[PDB]
Amino acid sequence: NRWVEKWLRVYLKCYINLILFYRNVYPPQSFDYTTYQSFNLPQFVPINRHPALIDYIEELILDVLSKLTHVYRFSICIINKKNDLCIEKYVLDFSELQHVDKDDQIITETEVFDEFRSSLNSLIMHLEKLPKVNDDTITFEAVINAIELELGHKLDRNRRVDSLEEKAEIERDSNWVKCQEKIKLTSLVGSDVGPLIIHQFSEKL
Amino acid sequence: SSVHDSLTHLTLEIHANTRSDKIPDPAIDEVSMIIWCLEEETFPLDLDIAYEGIMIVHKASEDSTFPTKIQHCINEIPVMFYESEFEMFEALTDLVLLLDPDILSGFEIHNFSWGYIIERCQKIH
Amino acid sequence: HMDALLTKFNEDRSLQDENLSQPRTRVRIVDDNLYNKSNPFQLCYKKRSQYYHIYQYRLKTFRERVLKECDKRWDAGFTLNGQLVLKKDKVLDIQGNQPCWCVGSIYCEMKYKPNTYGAPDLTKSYTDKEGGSDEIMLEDESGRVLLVGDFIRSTPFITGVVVGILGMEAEAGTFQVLDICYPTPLPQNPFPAPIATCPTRGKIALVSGLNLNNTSPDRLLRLEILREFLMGRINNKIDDISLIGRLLICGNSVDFDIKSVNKDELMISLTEFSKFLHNILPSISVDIMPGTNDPSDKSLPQQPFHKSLFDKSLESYFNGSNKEILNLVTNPYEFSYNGVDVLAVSGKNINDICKYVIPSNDNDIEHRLDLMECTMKWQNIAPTAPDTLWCYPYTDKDPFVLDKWPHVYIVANQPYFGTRVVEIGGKNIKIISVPEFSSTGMIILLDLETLEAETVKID
Amino acid sequence: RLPHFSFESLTNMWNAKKSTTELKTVLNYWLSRAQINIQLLRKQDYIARNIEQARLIGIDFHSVY
Repeated sequence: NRWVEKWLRVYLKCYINLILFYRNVYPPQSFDYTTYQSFNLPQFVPINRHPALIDYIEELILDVLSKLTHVYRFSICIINKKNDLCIEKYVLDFSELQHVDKDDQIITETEVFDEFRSSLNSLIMHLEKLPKVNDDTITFEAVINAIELELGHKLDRNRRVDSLEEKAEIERDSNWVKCQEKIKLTSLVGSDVGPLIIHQFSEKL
Repeated sequence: SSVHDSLTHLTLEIHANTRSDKIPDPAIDEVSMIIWCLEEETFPLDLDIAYEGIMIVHKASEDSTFPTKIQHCINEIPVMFYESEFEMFEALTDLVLLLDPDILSGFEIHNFSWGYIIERCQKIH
Repeated sequence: HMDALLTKFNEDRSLQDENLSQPRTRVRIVDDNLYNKSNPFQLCYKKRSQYYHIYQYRLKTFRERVLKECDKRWDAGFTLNGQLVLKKDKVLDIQGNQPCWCVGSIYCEMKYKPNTYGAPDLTKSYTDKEGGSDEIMLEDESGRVLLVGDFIRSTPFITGVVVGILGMEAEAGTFQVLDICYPTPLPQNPFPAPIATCPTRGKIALVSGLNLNNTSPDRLLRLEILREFLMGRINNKIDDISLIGRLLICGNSVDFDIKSVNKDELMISLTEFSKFLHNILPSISVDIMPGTNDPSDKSLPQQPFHKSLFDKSLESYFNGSNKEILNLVTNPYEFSYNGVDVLAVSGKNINDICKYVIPSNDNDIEHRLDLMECTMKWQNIAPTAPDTLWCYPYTDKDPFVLDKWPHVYIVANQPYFGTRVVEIGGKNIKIISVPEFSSTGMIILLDLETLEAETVKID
Repeated sequence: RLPHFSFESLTNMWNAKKSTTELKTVLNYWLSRAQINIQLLRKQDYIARNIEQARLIGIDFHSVY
């Protein structure tokens, strides 16, 4: 639809930037708890303003929402400066979406915001319950485990491009690269609202 | 300075009590209050000089408190109380005989200036 | 901990001996103010360069107003060894060595300590040194005179203050300050006591404005978590509900800054205000007023914005109930409890004088408490942009700081709490300075049993 | 930056018994124009291009401008 990927955009904004806050990849004094970054947030999510960085975050979310049926699992990968090895892999899902069906029913704004507030607060809970040692020297990168995609060849085949929407689309397929393809895994309570099944977990190392 | 180099300068500007439908015409309209400004260290003496002064024209009806407003609220100079507009012009020329007006400063120097009162006194006075 | 043991100890209140499907309704509130008067401060329905004509209107209105009192309510000319105190305001005959009543208005120093197309800082060089000097000039629109003495700094008659000054003349330029004058009292609106079957009437001036940026949760905290339940569920066992009356915010409904806000973040904080007000509206009825940083005309007579502060759940209540459970009222309002008239001010009217535009008249809660005492006494032009309307600003009926006097004035958004009472020859007036909510709240009960106020620390 | 007043508005603030403030502003405003004229020709036209040209060249001041 139209309203449902707005909710997905806000949910991923909360999810991504909250992972960024609790990993201390950016200084906590730049963060402040808020409800408005371009939209209505379900919870007070600590967001640093930093318009290059929030441009990057809404950029990445508009990249992931651009495909919207290849993705069965959005995720966030955590990489140290020290090694490229994954520190955490926070799981998210785009399974059984309303948008692929394009069903008009049902809106349930308070109910979907309720289940989103639940999944956010679970993310808070299992992000304080792991400890804080080596609180600096952590970075951020995305990963998508998706069921059926390849779009990166659309830069090629001598295409002639004329519209800004497909300029954006070529930027979407340009920004994404397939990588080459466990130690611990922890449970997270996902949102279980009807049209938006987001079965979200966490991985450790 | 220790020696006067050159050219002490004082300006002259006016007020227009014009007809409020049109631009001011000095062939028609008068000036009641005259403002000259010399303020620098080029003039040595500094007794009444390097020091601004303003003088009035009024119809000798002091009951509308125009002199007493200026002297108490504003503390620039003891304001000279002149009447009989040609005599105020004469006392302005007496003042520029008193001072040293080498550069005759101003602005719009034919129109809103010395030249305003020169052709005003040529045609009216 | 032993905090839980205190709950274990206090088993005496099993259920407070309330039925708890019985609501014990507390207040028989009268609210005579709501229906059978026009509000002067309110807009014109037909209405729904300005300032210049208003300033002379204030000056002339006060000039006939205090013209009735220079000898009727002040000094007999038989005193002062027959020095003439006759009603000459112009400085032409003030130079006569007998001191007259100099009926004039002080405009000595009012400009801004904090701040460039108009080159302000270069002009502000003249502001800092001259404004810092506390010397007082009196203007009846006919001429300035110097003022020295003890009441130069102790009595804060900063601006728009028509006074008659008494001092041994001793120079045309200057006086000392022995006496000032005032407007006449518009008369005693009768304070009642409902002596037969006394209600133990409600006592409330609680909220100074729930200043609510989206940018901070700490201002969101101490609303909806300690409040909305002190009115009804958080209990002083049980007398707090008996004292509390009908909810009174004053200004500051949502904090925001105008150059950083857009559509949806305005509705986020306004719908959370709707959550708060529809949460508390079954418990306590409310009276709401915008006017400093919540959406307004940014004037003292300011049109209060209906239908925007509320979600659809709460929107239909003002349609359903006309003015009883909630009505939109202006920055000043005369809340009258059968003649207990009380005045509100959102605070900006005195906070701009207290911090923003003050270089002088300074000898900081006990200083700023008396600025709105002064603004009560002279009923005068406090702010810098008053009445600020394109059509019908003031039609010679409705001064923004009015002429009919209240029993309590409410002003808001101070650093500390301040609550004194002063008696004047007209009436008695209690001073109310309710602090801004991020400055520790200090939230207040008001009036109406023995005319007594009670603050409580919400932090 | 100096505010500029129209001559009709200046005529309105002259010639009659209105308040002290409008007499104050027309007086201080034409004095402010006079003082910035003095500072302005003190900064650019007198020293920088004309008077040392007179002390270098020898001819008097009028024919230089």
